[PDB]
Amino acid sequence: RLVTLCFNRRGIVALVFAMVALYGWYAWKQLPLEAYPDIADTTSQVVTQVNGLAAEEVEQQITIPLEREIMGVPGMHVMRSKSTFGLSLITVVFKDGAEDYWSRQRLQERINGVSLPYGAQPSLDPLTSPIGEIYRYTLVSKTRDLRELSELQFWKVIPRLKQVAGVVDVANFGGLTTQFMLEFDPVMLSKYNISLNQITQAISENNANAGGSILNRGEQGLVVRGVGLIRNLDDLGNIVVPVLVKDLGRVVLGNPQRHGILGMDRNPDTIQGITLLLKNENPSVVMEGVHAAVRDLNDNILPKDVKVVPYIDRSNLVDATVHTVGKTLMEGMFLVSLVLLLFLGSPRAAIIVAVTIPLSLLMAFILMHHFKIPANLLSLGAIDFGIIVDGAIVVMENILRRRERDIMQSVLQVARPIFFGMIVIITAYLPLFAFQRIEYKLFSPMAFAVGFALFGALLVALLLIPGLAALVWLAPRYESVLNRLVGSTRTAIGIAVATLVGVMILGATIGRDFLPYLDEGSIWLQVTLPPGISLEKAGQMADNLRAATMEFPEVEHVVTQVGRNDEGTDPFSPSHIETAVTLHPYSTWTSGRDKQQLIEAMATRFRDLPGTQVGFSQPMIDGVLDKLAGAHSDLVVKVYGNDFAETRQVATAITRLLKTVPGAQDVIIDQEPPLPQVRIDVDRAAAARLGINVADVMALIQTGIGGSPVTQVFVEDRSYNVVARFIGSSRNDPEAIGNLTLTAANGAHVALAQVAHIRLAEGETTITREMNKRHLTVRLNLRGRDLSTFLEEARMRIDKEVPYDRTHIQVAWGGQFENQQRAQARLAVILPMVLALMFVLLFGEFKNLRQPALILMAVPLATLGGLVALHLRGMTLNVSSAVGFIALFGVAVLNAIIMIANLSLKEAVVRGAGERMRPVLMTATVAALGLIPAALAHGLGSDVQRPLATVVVGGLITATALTLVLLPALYYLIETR
Amino acid sequence: TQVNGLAAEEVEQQITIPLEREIMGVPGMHVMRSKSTFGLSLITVVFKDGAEDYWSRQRLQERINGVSLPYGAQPSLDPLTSPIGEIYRYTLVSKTRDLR
Amino acid sequence: DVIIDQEPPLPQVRIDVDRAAAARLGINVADVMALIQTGIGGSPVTQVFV
Amino acid sequence: YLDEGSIWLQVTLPPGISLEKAGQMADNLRAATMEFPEVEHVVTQVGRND
Amino acid sequence: GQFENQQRAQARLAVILPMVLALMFVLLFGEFKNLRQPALILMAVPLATL
Ligand SMILES: [Zn+2]
Ligand SMILES: [Zn+2]
Repeated sequence: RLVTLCFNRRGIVALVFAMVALYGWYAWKQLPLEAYPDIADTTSQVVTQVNGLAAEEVEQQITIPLEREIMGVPGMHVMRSKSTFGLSLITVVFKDGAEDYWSRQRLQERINGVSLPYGAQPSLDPLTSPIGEIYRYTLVSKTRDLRELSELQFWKVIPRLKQVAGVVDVANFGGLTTQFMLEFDPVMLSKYNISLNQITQAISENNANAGGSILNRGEQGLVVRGVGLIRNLDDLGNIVVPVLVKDLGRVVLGNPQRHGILGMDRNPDTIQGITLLLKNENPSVVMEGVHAAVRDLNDNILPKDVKVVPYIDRSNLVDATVHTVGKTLMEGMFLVSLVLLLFLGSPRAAIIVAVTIPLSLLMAFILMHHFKIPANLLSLGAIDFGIIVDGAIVVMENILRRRERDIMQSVLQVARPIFFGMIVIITAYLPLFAFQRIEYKLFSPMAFAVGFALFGALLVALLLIPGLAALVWLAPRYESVLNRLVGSTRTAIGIAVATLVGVMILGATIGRDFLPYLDEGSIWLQVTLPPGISLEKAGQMADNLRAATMEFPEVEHVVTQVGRNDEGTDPFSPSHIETAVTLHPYSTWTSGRDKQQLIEAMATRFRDLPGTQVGFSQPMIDGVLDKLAGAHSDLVVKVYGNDFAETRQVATAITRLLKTVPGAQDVIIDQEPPLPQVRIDVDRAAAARLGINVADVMALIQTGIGGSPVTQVFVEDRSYNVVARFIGSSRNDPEAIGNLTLTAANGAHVALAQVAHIRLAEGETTITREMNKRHLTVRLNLRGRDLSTFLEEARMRIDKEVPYDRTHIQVAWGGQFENQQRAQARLAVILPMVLALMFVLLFGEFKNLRQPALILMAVPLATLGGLVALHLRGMTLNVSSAVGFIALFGVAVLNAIIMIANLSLKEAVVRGAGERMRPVLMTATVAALGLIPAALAHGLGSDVQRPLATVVVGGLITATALTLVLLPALYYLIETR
Repeated sequence: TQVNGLAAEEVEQQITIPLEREIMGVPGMHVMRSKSTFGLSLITVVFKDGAEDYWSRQRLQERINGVSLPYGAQPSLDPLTSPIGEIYRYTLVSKTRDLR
Repeated sequence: DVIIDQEPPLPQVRIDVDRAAAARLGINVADVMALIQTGIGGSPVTQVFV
Repeated sequence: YLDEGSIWLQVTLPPGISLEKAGQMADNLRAATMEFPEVEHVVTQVGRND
Repeated sequence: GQFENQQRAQARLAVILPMVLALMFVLLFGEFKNLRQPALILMAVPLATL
């Protein structure tokens, strides 16, 4: 048909595929690439930051009435709220299909128009993915101290980076926020007869400038203005309170309560920042921009001694992924070309078949460009060109073997079975298109790239290729085993059935997981400290931990983040550390251990550390795990109910129980035990007898101890706060606070201990609520075992060996298990449906109804090697492995089609099978040896497609081993009976 | 942001600059300029090509609100329109009335 | 047509509150500011709805 | 080009001038422009809009 | 200024300008199958330019 008009097009079609190749190049160049695809489903958080409030106060008086509004939001999937000291954090994760800015507008519509009595203004966190951390930088200097570095961060580095297109915000960590401060003794306020209310209502009475509009003199108008704005620390001392504010206790620089403390190698205190890309923006480009920005800072904007340098960069992961995938695919192409050169005699011809490889890819890139399909280098890691090139094989086998005039005839003869074989392959990838969410967002471009390559393969195998112009002992041995296939149908069905039961036994018992760990270039650490710890002590424990990590030759820079960032994104207390461990290049390691083994070594090492429990993650996967269900972990056990102590008890029981089960590895109770509080309970009776308003006491507490800013000072473009605070030991303890004074209606200083009863009681550190219900969480990561097997052995012992209930407290599970199960169900729904469609496709070509049955039931022959590989290699059955089975089944049923199409009763079978031996063995060989180099372990971005490749290769070995023996025997057993 | 009587330097200092600080990270922004002067601060933002209108204005709106606002000034986005979009220019004319 | 765009700086009467003298006579800077705010240029005390 | 049916003018005056004086400047600009037989209307906007 | 558009467009066409004349070359080569001839007919472009 087209192969007729093709020959005289020899010049034209060449230019066609050439310019098309160029358009494919431009397609790739304009095709945004992703090393680590965005895993996390659409979600957003509302951050209400209340200055001084305790955890309980935040939860009850802020978080809950916010929950009442947020609860009925459109597209709501799960709504959780963590309320910690000075912070109310509401994480809302939405359903599948809700876009970002939409749901953002919805939450924004909910959280506005609320009350929030403390002046708390709820706000949505930056719009970014949990994988959004790209440039993590620390600005360093060998002279300048922390405060100067902090100023440089705030007023130089932050805005400059924030200008970068693609960057939503840059989160600030550590450092010192500078404020103008007044340090004075209450004995002095009792000395000069001044109330604590008066001094603050004074210092903040006047800070301002005033426009006086326009004053007319002659024909020239003059703007009337005036300046009362305090420009410095000295201007503060002169506020009237002839007693000066400076004659009153000293006026100096200071900082508010530190929300977080950061450290790096041998550096207990420093400052860093975290660049957040905006949502769906391609990381590498935004990284080019931020690279330009950073170098613009270091070379130009920042002082000579201060230089911003990153401890974490996404472009590095990108480059490592690029190198690994590049080397892999290059090796694949080389092996295909090599084996092609080995089977096919003529080298030039082998090249003619070889040019099918780059062209069909360039065919696909044009489509992926116009369909806006991104290129995930990890999923595109498995292609192997043992599918795409098969179409070029069967014709080349057809032509050449037919020769040793008009080639279009035999090309036409082989045109029908290969085209339907092509459709069979592309329809076999239907279940990949079927599944949704994470696994889709991961594997999607592979299925499209292959399918579009299949269409591009036919374009090469027809409009180009035909228009281009030890086996000796393998032959009779094959005739010998086909000769053994005569009759013996009982022993033959013995073999077939034994193989079926084989994959049954081997398949039924095996590990069932979700994803193969998706290695990154670092390690994230979740550390929990003792309850009620000061920032200083937390920083010291962080120092010791960080120093214990640096002991390892594999680590490079250990960054420890104590508490939470100044932005309010993380609901972390001072009792919590997040440690970023950046490993050296894997080749530089002088210790033999693999990353997992290093993980175990670090774990066992940290077990010898005082007051520290360390869970293990990687930064991005940690983010998406956090967004997934309850916490940062592979799995969680949630204990519901409104009683904190009760849920605490049961959660301790389950916490201790999970440590018994082999699968579970890192087990923590999550929310820290309650911390010591000094509780001031105002007695209104005594307040009535002494004539004291509660507002006075509350103000004394907030401004006296806390130092909530009284006014705001403006200096140049910069601004700071101004705070009047009791000095040092003024409050060291309950007794001192009791002896503090405030005014009265009768004009006499009264100690608050005469009115407000001061006691000591512990209270919850962080209150977590899932869907308007209070609960606690047991965080657990599992390592060294299977997920499904672990929930098999555990999850029973929880419902058996753990006594609970009476009043409320019901348990529950969460983490990646629910995700894996959803994917499993979604796969098993579309799985039988595609079997039926491929059953009609097989019924279309042969139209005997026997061949569809036989060929479609040739699949378990392929399943064998898929299972023996995953068992022998020690791998696990998962999404990637499942995909492996998909592709494997595709090439298996294709090879069955090709074999049977060409298939003296049993002699017809022997000769018929013999004729088709070469292209079957060849296509099998190239398809296996295609994904063989992708089974090479070492690399970054290396393991996604590794199990895919394993299943494909092993499965293909056994599929081909069986199909050249069992298949024609079964054929002979049916068609002759 | 229109605040009457306030001088130029104070308009830049206490109004324009913080508003700019909260605006800057705005999604898909091309160039932001600001002119600060007696009576008001005008912050103009042009967006990278291919940006929807109500989208952009929703972003700007999502930024400017919830800020300092010393003098009671209330930042508000100018009417959605185009430089070529003033289609009618009229005058009120009467012999028998006055400007009030 | 070539100009400097933004015009040269205008004359202004600058009222700078002296902190020391404000301490000596006991005056809040707020009093003075609001004096040149409400008193001189003027600020609306309230709104009348007819 | 791409001319419309009109001519627009960007005018800068002495710095910090009174709005009344600038009003008079506008008046002289209009009066001087109207001397052209080709112009039907000359509209001056001094200051800004509301 | 306005040149921001100019330098954007001047390069813009310059990217796709040879691209279409290379595509036109493909077409002309398609029907005639000659090499010299579509080159000669492609030489008609500067003739009109004058
Ligand atoms: Zn985080
Ligand atoms: Zn910010």
